[PDB]
This record gives sequence, C-alpha cells and structure tokens, in this order.
Amino acid sequence: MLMPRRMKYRKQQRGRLKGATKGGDYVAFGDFGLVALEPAWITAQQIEAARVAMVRHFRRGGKIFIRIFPDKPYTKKPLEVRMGKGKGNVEGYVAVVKPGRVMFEVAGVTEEQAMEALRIAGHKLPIKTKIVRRDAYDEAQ
Amino acid sequence: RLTAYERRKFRVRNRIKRTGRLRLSVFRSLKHIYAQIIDDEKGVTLVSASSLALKLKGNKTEVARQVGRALAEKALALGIKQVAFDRGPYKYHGRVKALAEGAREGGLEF
Amino acid sequence: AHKKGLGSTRNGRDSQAKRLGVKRYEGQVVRAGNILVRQRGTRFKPGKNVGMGRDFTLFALVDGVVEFQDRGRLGRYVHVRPLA
Amino acid sequence: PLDLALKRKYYEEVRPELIRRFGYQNVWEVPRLEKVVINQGLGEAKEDARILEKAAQELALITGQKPAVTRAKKSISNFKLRKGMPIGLRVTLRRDRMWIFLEKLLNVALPRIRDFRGLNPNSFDGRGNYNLGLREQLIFPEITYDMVDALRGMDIAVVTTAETDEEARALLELLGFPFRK
Amino acid sequence: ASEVRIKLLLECTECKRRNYATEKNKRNTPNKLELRKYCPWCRKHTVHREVKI
RNA sequence: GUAGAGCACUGAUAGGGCUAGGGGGCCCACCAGCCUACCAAACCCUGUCAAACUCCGAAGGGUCCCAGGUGGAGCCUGGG
RNA sequence: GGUCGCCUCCUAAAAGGUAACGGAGGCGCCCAAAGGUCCCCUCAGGCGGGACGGAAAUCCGCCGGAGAGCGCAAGGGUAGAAGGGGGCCUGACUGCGAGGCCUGCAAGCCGAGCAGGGGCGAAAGCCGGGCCUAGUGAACCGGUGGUCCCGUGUGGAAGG
RNA sequence: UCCCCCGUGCCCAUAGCGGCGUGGAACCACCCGUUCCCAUUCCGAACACGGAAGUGAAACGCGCCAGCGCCGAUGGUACUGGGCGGGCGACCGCCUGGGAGAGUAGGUCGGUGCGGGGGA
RNA sequence: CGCGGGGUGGAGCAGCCUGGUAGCUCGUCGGGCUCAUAACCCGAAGGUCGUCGGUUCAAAUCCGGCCCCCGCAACCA
RNA sequence: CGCGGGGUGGAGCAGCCUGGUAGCUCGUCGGGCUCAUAACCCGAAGGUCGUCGGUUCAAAUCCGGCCCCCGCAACCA
Ligand SMILES: CN(CC[C@H](N)CC(=O)N[C@H]1C=C[C@H](n2ccc(N)nc2=O)O[C@@H]1C(=O)O)C(=N)N
Ligand SMILES: [Mg+2]
Ligand SMILES: [Mg+2]
Ligand SMILES: [Mg+2]
Ligand SMILES: [Mg+2]
Ligand SMILES: [Mg+2]
Ligand SMILES: [Mg+2]
Ligand SMILES: [Mg+2]
Ligand SMILES: [Mg+2]
Ligand SMILES: [Mg+2]
Ligand SMILES: [Mg+2]
Ligand SMILES: [Mg+2]
Ligand SMILES: [Mg+2]
Ligand SMILES: [Mg+2]
Ligand SMILES: [Mg+2]
Ligand SMILES: [Mg+2]
Ligand SMILES: [Mg+2]
Ligand SMILES: [Mg+2]
Ligand SMILES: [Mg+2]
Ligand SMILES: [Mg+2]
Ligand SMILES: [Mg+2]
Ligand SMILES: [Mg+2]
Ligand SMILES: [Mg+2]
Ligand SMILES: [Mg+2]
Ligand SMILES: [Mg+2]
Ligand SMILES: [Mg+2]
Ligand SMILES: [Mg+2]
Ligand SMILES: [Mg+2]
Ligand SMILES: [Mg+2]
Ligand SMILES: [Mg+2]
Ligand SMILES: [Mg+2]
Ligand SMILES: [Mg+2]
Ligand SMILES: [Mg+2]
Ligand SMILES: [Mg+2]
Ligand SMILES: [Mg+2]
Ligand SMILES: [Mg+2]
Ligand SMILES: [Mg+2]
Ligand SMILES: [Mg+2]
Ligand SMILES: [Mg+2]
Ligand SMILES: [Mg+2]
Ligand SMILES: [Mg+2]
Ligand SMILES: [Mg+2]
Ligand SMILES: [Mg+2]
Ligand SMILES: [Mg+2]
Ligand SMILES: [Mg+2]
Ligand SMILES: [Mg+2]
Ligand SMILES: [Mg+2]
Ligand SMILES: [Mg+2]
Ligand SMILES: [Mg+2]
Ligand SMILES: [Mg+2]
Ligand SMILES: [Mg+2]
Ligand SMILES: [Mg+2]
Ligand SMILES: [Mg+2]
Ligand SMILES: [Mg+2]
Ligand SMILES: [Mg+2]
Ligand SMILES: [Mg+2]
Ligand SMILES: [Mg+2]
Ligand SMILES: [Mg+2]
Ligand SMILES: [Mg+2]
Ligand SMILES: [Mg+2]
Ligand SMILES: [Mg+2]
Ligand SMILES: [Mg+2]
Ligand SMILES: [Mg+2]
Ligand SMILES: [Mg+2]
Ligand SMILES: [Mg+2]
Ligand SMILES: [Mg+2]
Ligand SMILES: [Mg+2]
Ligand SMILES: [Mg+2]
Ligand SMILES: [Mg+2]
Ligand SMILES: [Mg+2]
Ligand SMILES: [Mg+2]
Ligand SMILES: [Mg+2]
Ligand SMILES: [Zn+2]
Repeated sequence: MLMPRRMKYRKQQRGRLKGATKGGDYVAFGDFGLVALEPAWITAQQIEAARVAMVRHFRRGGKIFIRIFPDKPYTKKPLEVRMGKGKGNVEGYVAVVKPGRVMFEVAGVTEEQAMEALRIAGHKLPIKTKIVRRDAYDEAQ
Repeated sequence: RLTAYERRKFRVRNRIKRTGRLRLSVFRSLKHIYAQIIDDEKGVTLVSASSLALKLKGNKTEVARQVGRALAEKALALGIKQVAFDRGPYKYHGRVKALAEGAREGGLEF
Repeated sequence: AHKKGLGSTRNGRDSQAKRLGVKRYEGQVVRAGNILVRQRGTRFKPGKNVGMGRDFTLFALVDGVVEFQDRGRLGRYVHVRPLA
Repeated sequence: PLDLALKRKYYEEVRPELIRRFGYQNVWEVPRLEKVVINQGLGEAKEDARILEKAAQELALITGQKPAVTRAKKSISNFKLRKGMPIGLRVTLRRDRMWIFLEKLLNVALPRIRDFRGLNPNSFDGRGNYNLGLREQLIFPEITYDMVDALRGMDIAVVTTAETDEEARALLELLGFPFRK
Repeated sequence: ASEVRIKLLLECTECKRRNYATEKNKRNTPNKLELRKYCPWCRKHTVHREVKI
C-alpha cells in the first residue's frame, strides 16, 4: 500500500475537481508514460494494482516511475448507520488526478514491451488513458 | 542585522518623534559636539550650532555648554521656544547634559 | 428501525465572530474619536493624529480625513490630515 | 599602564619576530591579546549547598578581580537544573590585570602540575583564538594548601586579534607556551 | 479567586473607611497588602492594608 | 487573501546525488580496519500534493467622494 | 449515547455575516511582580574550540531578520520590543468623558481631553494594571462596612 | 553655482551579501590614560570623562563585478465578472470586458531632500 | 458564616483533669532466651509539648492573637 | 465503533486522581538444617510500567489514536 507515513490532519475535506491538470504534464524520467484523460480519484489499491501489473510483465527489467501519490484520505460511514452523528471514518487513501497528468512512466525496455506493460497498466485503472512517448516538447520544459 | 548602537538610536529617537514638538539632535565625536533643531514633518533644519563652526576649544564638556547657549540665541531670534531634547545613543550626562543646560538657560524650552 | 448504537464526536464548537477589520476607509471624513481600524496585532500602525488602545484599536485624534500609506518594510500606517 | 615584564616582553621581542614572520604592512593588524575568560563552571552548587563562592574568593586571589556568577540557561532532568539555578563563575580579564595573570601562569603555574607535558596544539579556534582547561586549583601558591577543600578547576579561553590559527600559534608560542607536539 | 487566591477589600488608615477592592494571593505572599491610593473621602494620599472580603 | 498558482513558511512526497546514525558483513572480535545491489536524518537536483501551509494573486465584493438617476426611489415620526 | 456558556482556527465562496449530531483545539485561572515607569541588553539555532562536563550544565569564536521568547490553547502581532536585566516605584488612582466600534434588547468593547491629587524621568513625555482576543452571571432575596438621606403626633430607637 | 566629508530624513533590497581597491589634508573612527563626573550581576568590552602619541589594520566613507540575494517585462496560458451553447449523464466549449502565478528576455553593487563644514 | 476541642517520638498517646520530670504501651538496633516463630525479661535510642506572645519562682496544664485538623449548629439570593 | 474498566521482575496484587516516590506475596538462584527431600532459618538475583506519539525539565503517573483484555447497551415497533 501507500499511506503517507505521517500527516498534519487526519480527516480531509472532499473537494471539487474543476477543469484541467496543474502539473505532471510532461514525461521526465522514463521514455514512455501513462496519461490520464478524465478526472479521477486514483486509489492506493489501484496505483499498487497497476504497478505490480507491469513489473510482472517484464519480470526482471525496466525501471517503473510513479508520478501520483495517494495522500488524500478516503472517508466513509459504516453500514446500517444514518445521516450524521460524526463525520465518516477513514478507509484507504487516494490521489486526485485531472486530465493530462502522468501517473506511470517506464524507462529502458523494448518499445513493444513498454507499450504492453503500460497498456495492461491502464486496464487496472478506473479511467481512460493514453500511452505517450518522451518528446522534444517533453525535454523542452 | 543590527548593532546595539543603532538600536539605541532608533529607540531613543522614535519616542520623541511621536510628540510633534521640535527636535534638538545632539551629535558627539571624541573631538567636537554638534546640534541642530529640526522639524520632522517637512524634514528640515531650523538652526545649527556646533563646536567646530564656533571654533571653540578648551575642555570638551565646558566647550559644549556654550554651544548649547549659542543654539538658543540663534533660535530665539528666529521664534523657537518649544523643542524637545534628543539625547542620541548617549546617556544624558556630562557632555550632552551640558549642551542641554546651556540651551536651557539661553531661554530655550524643554 | 434505523438508529441503534453508533456514537458521536469529541469536537464541535466555534467562537463568537469578532467583526473586526478596517472601519474607516481613506477619504472618509471623520470626527475625533472614530475607530479607524479594529484588529488583533499591529497590521496597521498609528499615524498622524491617530492613537492606539490596549487592543490595537486605532482611533482618530482630531477631525480630518483618513489617509492610507503603505511604507513597505516598516508597514502600513493610518493617518488623518485634519482639514484645518 | 603598569610595569609588567610580559607586557614589555610582548613589545620588545614578540612584536618584531611576528612582523619578520608573516611580513605585516600596517602596525595594528599585528596579532595581540584581548581577554582571558576564566569559566569555573562548577555546576555543583545548583540547588546544592552554599559554598559556591568559597571558590569565587580564591578565584579572586588568582585573577585579582571578583568573579561574577552564571545561571542556568534551561532546565535539565539529567543534571538537576531549574531555569535559574547558579552553576558556575566567569571573570573577563582585560587590560593589565589580564597580562599579570599570564605572567604567573605561563612560567610558574603551568609547571606546578604533576605529569605535565606541554599544551594541546589542535585546540586553536579558526579565526584566531585558543582555549582548554584545568582541574587543580592550588596550581598557583597564591592559593595556599590549608585553604583545603574539594578541588575544582576552570575552563579558560584566550582571545586574540589573530586572524587565523596559524599566526596565532606564533604569538602564543612566542609568549611562552609549551606545546605538547 | 479559588481558595489560595483570596478576594479582599483594600483597607485604610488615614480615615479608616474603605475605598477600594481587588485581589491577591495568600499562598504566595501571606501578609497584608500594600498600595498608595488617593481617596475621594480624605482628599489625600494614604498607605493601605487589608481585611477579608 | 478567494479561483488560479506556488513551495518562501507548517507538512506531505516519489526517484536521484550527497551523507551523521542504524543494520549485514567481515578484518576481527582489547581500541581499531572504515566495506556495504540493506535501512536511513539533515541537505542538493529532478518531480509533485494541502480547508485549518502562502513567496505571490485575479476577476469580483465592500465602502467614501464626484456625476447620472423624479422612481409605487429614498428618508424621518407614528397607527395596522 | 453525545451535546448545551465563553475563546482560537478552518468550513465562509479575497469587506462584514453565515448553517450542519461539519474538521480540529482551549477557558471556569494566574501575577506585589508577570504591574508602573526611566535605563540598558538581543534570540532559536548551526559549525569550530571547551578539565570534570555528556546530544543539551556553564565558556570562547565567527554564523543568523526572527524560524526563539512573549504565564497557559490557537491566531494575528512582535527585536526600530510587546522579549531579557536593573534603579526608583504603585495610575492594580478618584471625580468625570467628546466621539465611535458592535448591536433586536439588554449587554459587551475603544477612548482623546478637563479637574483633583501622585509616580517614574533632566526632559519630550508616559501610568485609569498585564502584547491583544477566553479566565464567567441579569433581575430578586439576603450579609458586612460606611453615610447621616427617610423614620407614621414631637425626640429618640426599630427599620428602610 | 560643481566637488568632498559630517549630521539627518524621504524612498523601501534595483539600495543588500560577498569580493577587489581605497581615503586620514579636514571630519570621522580607532586611539592615550582611568584623577575627576559616570559605568560593569566580572572587566574602562560597553557606557563615562580627561586628552591627542599613533593609525586608517579593524569599523566606516567612496569606487569596482553579477557568485548569492533581490527587482524582472512582452507574448501566451490559468482562472474569471456578464451573456450563451451542444451532452443521457460525467463534464466540456463559444461570444464579451478583466486577466495572473510560474517561466523567458532582462534590470541592479542605488536614488535622493533640508542643515553644517571644507577645497573649485 | 456561627459555635464545640486541638495537636506533644514517625504513628498511636493519657499526661491535661490539678501551675513543678516531655510521657504509658506499639516501633527500631542491641543482650537474654531461642526447634524456630512467639510472647517474655534488660537497655538505650527519640521530641520543638501547632506557633508566636503573655500571667508567673516555674510550666505539657493558665491568658490574647493566631493557626490547623476534628466536630457541631444553622444558611445557601 | 459507543459508555466505563484493568495491562507493572515468572504467577497474582498496590502505586494513576494530587506529574520526580517499583511495593507486597508466592515463585527463583545461591548459603545452612537433616543420612536424604520438603518444611523451616540465612543472604542475593530479577521489569526501558500494552504501544505508537504526546505535554512538562522528566513521564508507572498528566495526554490523544489504532493493538489487547473486560463487563457493554445495539430499543430495531
Ligand atoms: C411494549 N409495552 C407497552 C408499550 C406500547 N404501548 C406498545 C409497544 O409495542 N411499544 C413498543 C413500540 C415501538 C418502540 N420502538 C421500537 C423501536 C424503535 N426504533 N422505536 C420505538 O419506538 O418500542 C416500544 C416499547 O417497547 O415501548 C410494554 N412492554 N409495557
Ligand atoms: Mg469511475
Ligand atoms: Mg520628511
Ligand atoms: Mg465526548
Ligand atoms: Mg458560527
Ligand atoms: Mg452559541
Ligand atoms: Mg516594526
Ligand atoms: Mg603607570
Ligand atoms: Mg551565555
Ligand atoms: Mg472607590
Ligand atoms: Mg523511500
Ligand atoms: Mg558494522
Ligand atoms: Mg571503503
Ligand atoms: Mg563506498
Ligand atoms: Mg531533504
Ligand atoms: Mg492539486
Ligand atoms: Mg487555500
Ligand atoms: Mg503571500
Ligand atoms: Mg479590485
Ligand atoms: Mg464604511
Ligand atoms: Mg409602520
Ligand atoms: Mg458592518
Ligand atoms: Mg515590572
Ligand atoms: Mg548581552
Ligand atoms: Mg546560544
Ligand atoms: Mg565545559
Ligand atoms: Mg556542553
Ligand atoms: Mg503567533
Ligand atoms: Mg521592554
Ligand atoms: Mg523590561
Ligand atoms: Mg527589578
Ligand atoms: Mg530618585
Ligand atoms: Mg468631555
Ligand atoms: Mg456620556
Ligand atoms: Mg460614551
Ligand atoms: Mg445598545
Ligand atoms: Mg487619560
Ligand atoms: Mg490578557
Ligand atoms: Mg509590560
Ligand atoms: Mg480579556
Ligand atoms: Mg455565564
Ligand atoms: Mg422576581
Ligand atoms: Mg444592606
Ligand atoms: Mg448597613
Ligand atoms: Mg434624624
Ligand atoms: Mg513619506
Ligand atoms: Mg569581485
Ligand atoms: Mg578594484
Ligand atoms: Mg592591494
Ligand atoms: Mg587605504
Ligand atoms: Mg592614512
Ligand atoms: Mg550600567
Ligand atoms: Mg554592562
Ligand atoms: Mg556612482
Ligand atoms: Mg567577477
Ligand atoms: Mg543576478
Ligand atoms: Mg501578460
Ligand atoms: Mg477563458
Ligand atoms: Mg459592477
Ligand atoms: Mg455568467
Ligand atoms: Mg463538449
Ligand atoms: Mg542578463
Ligand atoms: Mg558595494
Ligand atoms: Mg581640501
Ligand atoms: Mg452552639
Ligand atoms: Mg498540648
Ligand atoms: Mg522545654
Ligand atoms: Mg491497578
Ligand atoms: Mg510509594
Ligand atoms: Mg539415604
Ligand atoms: Mg518459606
Ligand atoms: Mg480524557
Ligand atoms: Zn482617606
């Protein structure tokens, strides 16, 4: 999993999600990255899920980079309880993701091989995705 | 970053400045002693009486007592009575003290 | 039913709003005494014709007109240029 | 301001060897003493018994001055400190009193220690000063024996206008410092 | 107040009428108080003390 | 002082360099060798997240002056 | 079950204000010094040195704008002091109070200036407690001390 | 009336840090002493007086450059007041005034106001 | 707020009632005896008689202030 | 979740309120007694006080959260 080992407050507000991403819009370490196309709350259990996927795809090899880190606490009321009497309890953590953000990028492996281990990676993901190539544009910022 | 010297200035300086009444700054080196009356609004000098321009010499303290009395004449003739005393980063005593007692007896008002 | 045996909270309060801020805006004609500004701390400093009470409440010392001056590193000041 | 033979030794001997050494231009920039802070940080009369100044009377017989106390900066459970207890003493020696102290230590007291073997030379500051310590207190016979009690010592810095540790040594060595190395 | 912090009316001497009242500690300084206080009654400055409240 | 944005402060943070400590070696076990595809503070680089973080900062909103504004506007004292 | 008054921050959408069994924390005290004033000092921290003596006891050196401190929670503030030390002190006065903040009411809050008589300071000045924002209770019924106002035909005393 | 120092403001780091040079003629600083006034929870360090042998080494004044600090547009984008639109929904997009923060090109080792002194 | 009685060794504690030594038994070390453990027997340890302050030749006993705990009696807008 | 309770030398109990104070009983190890064992007499040994983090100069102790143990409602017409 991926808890932030420590934190300033425990329960976090919910928040909107208006518009286009803030940063993380260019490859930076790998040579191929995975790109978000629609807003989301990606979960500690998904990030992990997608990661493990590729690692088991090119077993012994590559270097997986992971650009979004689940810091926000997903909160939720128990079952058979009604509205109010406290705010929900924490179960799991998430990372806010807008469209354009890179989430994974792998470095150093056969072009075919990265193009799969990032393809499979997307299916573990709750959203639409596009794989991308490191770029003159990317090295241009 | 600051020296205790310049802090003491501001300190002693700041208060007096808040009461509006005129300002008789007292500068003092190991050689001579100087002074000048200042309106701090416009930021201008009313009259300046110094040990060096007066060309006096013959013991530093007693030197000053005259330069104080000198300042009063050169200002009474101008119309100043009300003026509060700035004693710089110096303890009011002896040399600076003299300048005051001189200005005091010359008819000046603080 | 529906209500059963949950629980509650440990927190839940809040203090009475203090309604502070700048009370007089620059160019407002003031009587002597008007509170120009309410505050905690010195976010504004006492200028010409302006006092300060044991709660940093600045107040006009003579009739005139509020003026506002940001003198940078030594802060904002509030004065009154008494229309004579 | 007083006829002391070390004041005169610094001038009529130590001053020149330095100008011939590091080849100074101006006269003031030549290395020169400043103070000798002696810290008798006892830490043993905190909320402990009186008697603290019973050394700050012998401390006066050494240094000619009256030592003034030092208090507890902050409270510590492991030392038994509450923010305010007195732990030690400190005298700052300026002007000729400073000299005449060294004109007794450097050539009478330093040899009065048993198993003595010069001075530690790594202990120079970095911007031109030097210090160490001492344990035995009747190391100057101004403190005679039947003033007997528990023996305690002092931390001692010496402060100079030396600009580096290098030239600094040359001063302290030239004014009679036996160096262990 | 509580119990270690006692309440008290500042007494008097130069007319023996009380004219003030305040607070103090008896576990800190366990004596009788001390302040100069002009009075509307004697029209003079006087040294004052205490009695319970 | 918000949206944005930002990391200067309070914190989070993934990779890298540096690098106290800690752990596995192991030389050896008296002190000491300083060697580590292991952990890891403080720091530097790339790269990021925050209602109770802001080096910055909109549109906007408030309000006073001037002008337009004769309206089932406005203002005061009262009865329902 | 939890809650009920007051304070701090957030929610609150850049004036004020704003809800919820919304997220977080504090108060029901304390101080004759922690108050007044006149005077002087400047931090936390980091690296080198330092007999005991250490991660930190006291010491020396450069280094540093405030990340320390300011009684307690938090916020704003703050060294050009509000912080740290000393000398003298008691304005932790009385008789008042222009004008305003806030505001349904009742409340709460800020206050220049006048008189009286003091304090500290040569002095300009400053003091009607505390850096500020919590540290609390209407009316009724009584207790205590003054006043010398009322007191049932007059003077007392009882009582107000 | 230009120049140089001393005092003192105004501006609020384009002014600062660090660096190289530098000026004692006059001012200024260090400086000489500790009798006197004044001072140290110890010390003439500071503050204080009495002077004037030395020195501009320190501090400071003035010059030099961009290592740091700092100021930093234009173009464009974010967001947005007003007005509209297509989506089953998630959300996107259009006209209209407004328009950042980052970042780029760059700027900067100051500018000043009255008084005093001192040479053009 | 108002009335009753008090500390005396570390506890407990009459002495105090009555103006003359600070004390009974419980507790320590020591000796005795000791199956041991008991109880027992000898001995010393130990104190400022809440505090000042006072009447007296003198005080634990007596008076004033006070102080602190026990208790009692009421009242609580 | 929600109320409240206790976690401490091997077993079982104090010490928490009032923040610097590891206590008792077994048990254990090591000396005796006795032919031997227990009984019994004589010495010693032994725990960062559940656990993270907390406030104070420090935490058995004051302080928040999951980890345990334990009664513990949860009416559901
Ligand atoms: C049940 N009764 C008498 C009470 C009423 N007359 C009849 C009755 O059925 N009362 C019950 C009816 C519903 C009530 N109930 C239950 C669950 C719930 N969530 N809310 C409720 O009110 O619990 C009641 C209760 O026990 O009194 C007795 N045992 N005496
Ligand atoms: Mg989905
Ligand atoms: Mg001006
Ligand atoms: Mg609760
Ligand atoms: Mg509210
Ligand atoms: Mg309320
Ligand atoms: Mg300021
Ligand atoms: Mg001589
Ligand atoms: Mg110190
Ligand atoms: Mg009164
Ligand atoms: Mg890691
Ligand atoms: Mg090792
Ligand atoms: Mg190696
Ligand atoms: Mg290596
Ligand atoms: Mg780091
Ligand atoms: Mg974001
Ligand atoms: Mg925000
Ligand atoms: Mg900001
Ligand atoms: Mg605007
Ligand atoms: Mg207004
Ligand atoms: Mg009406
Ligand atoms: Mg309003
Ligand atoms: Mg005080
Ligand atoms: Mg100091
Ligand atoms: Mg320090
Ligand atoms: Mg030491
Ligand atoms: Mg140390
Ligand atoms: Mg603060
Ligand atoms: Mg102060
Ligand atoms: Mg002070
Ligand atoms: Mg004092
Ligand atoms: Mg006096
Ligand atoms: Mg009036
Ligand atoms: Mg009135
Ligand atoms: Mg009023
Ligand atoms: Mg009202
Ligand atoms: Mg007043
Ligand atoms: Mg307060
Ligand atoms: Mg104060
Ligand atoms: Mg208050
Ligand atoms: Mg109330
Ligand atoms: Mg009624
Ligand atoms: Mg009454
Ligand atoms: Mg009465
Ligand atoms: Mg009558
Ligand atoms: Mg200006
Ligand atoms: Mg250079
Ligand atoms: Mg040069
Ligand atoms: Mg050169
Ligand atoms: Mg030069
Ligand atoms: Mg020269
Ligand atoms: Mg002094
Ligand atoms: Mg001093
Ligand atoms: Mg120039
Ligand atoms: Mg260069
Ligand atoms: Mg630059
Ligand atoms: Mg632009
Ligand atoms: Mg747009
Ligand atoms: Mg508009
Ligand atoms: Mg619109
Ligand atoms: Mg669309
Ligand atoms: Mg450039
Ligand atoms: Mg420069
Ligand atoms: Mg010339
Ligand atoms: Mg009775
Ligand atoms: Mg008795
Ligand atoms: Mg006796
Ligand atoms: Mg227990
Ligand atoms: Mg105990
Ligand atoms: Mg046998
Ligand atoms: Mg047994
Ligand atoms: Mg609790
Ligand atoms: Zn009186």
